[PDB]
Amino acid sequence: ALLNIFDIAGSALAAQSKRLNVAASNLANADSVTGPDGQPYRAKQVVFQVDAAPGQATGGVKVASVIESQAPEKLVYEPGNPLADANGYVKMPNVDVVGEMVNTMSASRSYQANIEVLNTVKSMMLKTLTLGQ
Amino acid sequence: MSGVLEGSNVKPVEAMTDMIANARRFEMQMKVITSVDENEGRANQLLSM
Amino acid sequence: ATRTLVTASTPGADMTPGQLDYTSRPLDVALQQDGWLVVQAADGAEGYTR
Amino acid sequence: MDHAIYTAMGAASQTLNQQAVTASNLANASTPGFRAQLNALRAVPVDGLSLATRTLVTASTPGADMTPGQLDYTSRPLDVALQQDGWLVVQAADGAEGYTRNGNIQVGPTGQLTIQGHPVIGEGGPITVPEGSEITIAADGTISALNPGDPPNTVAPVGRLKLVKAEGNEVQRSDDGLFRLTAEAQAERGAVLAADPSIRIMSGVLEGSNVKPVEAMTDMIANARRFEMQMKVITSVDENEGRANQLLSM
Amino acid sequence: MISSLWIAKTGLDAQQTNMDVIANNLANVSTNGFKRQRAVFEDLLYQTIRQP
Amino acid sequence: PGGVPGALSNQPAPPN
Amino acid sequence: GVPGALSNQPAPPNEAPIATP
Amino acid sequence: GVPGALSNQPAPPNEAPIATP
Amino acid sequence: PGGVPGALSNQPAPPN
Repeated sequence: ALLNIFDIAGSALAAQSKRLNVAASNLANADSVTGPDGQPYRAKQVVFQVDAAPGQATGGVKVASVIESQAPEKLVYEPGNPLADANGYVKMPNVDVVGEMVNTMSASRSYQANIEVLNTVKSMMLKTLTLGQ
Repeated sequence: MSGVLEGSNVKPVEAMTDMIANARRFEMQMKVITSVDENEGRANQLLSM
Repeated sequence: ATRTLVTASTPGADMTPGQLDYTSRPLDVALQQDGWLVVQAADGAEGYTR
Repeated sequence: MDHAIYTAMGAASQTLNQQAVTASNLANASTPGFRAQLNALRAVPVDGLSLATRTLVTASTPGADMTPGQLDYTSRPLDVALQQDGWLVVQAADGAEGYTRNGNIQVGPTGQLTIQGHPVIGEGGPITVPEGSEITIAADGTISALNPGDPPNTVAPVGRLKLVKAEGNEVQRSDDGLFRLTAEAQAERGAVLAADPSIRIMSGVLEGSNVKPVEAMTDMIANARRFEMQMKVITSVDENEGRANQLLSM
Repeated sequence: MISSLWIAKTGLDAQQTNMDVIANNLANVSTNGFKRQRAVFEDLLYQTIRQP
Repeated sequence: PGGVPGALSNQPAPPN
Repeated sequence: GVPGALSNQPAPPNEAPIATP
Repeated sequence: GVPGALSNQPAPPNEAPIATP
Repeated sequence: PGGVPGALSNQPAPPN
């Protein structure tokens, strides 16, 4: 059925947009020292998984949740900082800059691929309506 | 202490490092902006027919 | 919640003592660390300086 | 995408990790008794079906460099330097036993010997010196204390510094910079290292850091070139996928 | 703060502090009863990314 | 069934 | 089977060990 | 509240405070 | 209703 392709590709587009948004947020806040609660900015990551509940193996993509990374927060020595711990260490984000740049580019590419899939399926469905004049 | 004058406490190493980080952080923001702008065009073209 | 913006703030200033040059002037005065001179501000208020 | 970008990206990120290790080594070029960290890339091949074409790279640190360091002559009777392959023993942060090379031994007001704030360990445990007394350290670690006011005839031994022998392959740098015995080495040599009577120390000389500058320079040059190479591969892969996406049209 | 621009900045600051100590020692040569200063440095916490 | 789609799942890691 | 063909069973899990046991 | 669905009630107004108070 | 579109609205502002 070509109609379900609309839902599949729309889900893919939304998920990749969310992934690119997460990557952009990580890139922007790579040097943030604090948040509103005084906690360091932890790198965010989306969780991709299929959505084929009505008895299928393939159904597209959906973002289950956004999770903060468990890699070690970078400790910088600064004793004058109000946020420094007992040893004088301040926690800083664990953002991987090269990783987030590659994530941005890859998300853009797969987003574009899904755009092309949607356009092709729309063209095919348009051509179908002229079956036998 | 009389007979001495206190100058500024600007650290040059910190300022230079901060300026380098600022420049190379902007460039990345400009790359992301360009990527999103390029992405939006094909999404806009999706609305045809 | 995927969008996290960033804003640039200035959390106070740096109070590390600076360089001390020796000008043979009896009026030039320098203060010990964490010490401030007291002046009368423009708006009739009280201001502290180094 | 083509996951070839995820190979060059890993190679570019591990290069930044290597640069962060090298810069950390360069920052400690004046730290007394410092052991430079060794950095090495290792290739891990992804196993699976069908054709093995992907081999990622990760930065690893195979121990540290034990090459004896420089000796600065400071005319101080408390600063000692160890013979090559010899370690001083101190009490670690969590009440454990750790090894070091920093001989900057300090005397507190109460009389206890410390290194970098950690208590110094002898054969009798932590060493307590008579309060406010001159200290001389022998070649084999014996400590002589002279009480001020009393004549120089009063000089008598007090305690002996614990000096151990350990190679590079047996010790591992803990998170606080203090070396400790590795698991395999600990299982064979016991929990606590017995003092070696053959270890000699020199009083009045302080050992510097063994950070080799030429190797550091060459490493930074190579890291920059490798990072640029991976960036050129990443750009090529991205450009390839951008056109390949045109196959889905019409 | 890419973890390599911070580590090298820390080293630059340490060398500048050592130079300040040396300059203070040299400037106070002619003073009476002056005890020379000596700068001592220690590496900070080592961060373990992946266990052996 | 899935995980982080990108850098955090295409880098070698020690086992659990 | 040959690459790009169709099989009746899933491919085995993909794992890259940093150090072999 | 599944994203992309339709709900009778309007979405709550989002807020981005710089300080908790 | 609505306000300034674009840069001014999607920028953090002091609470008021």
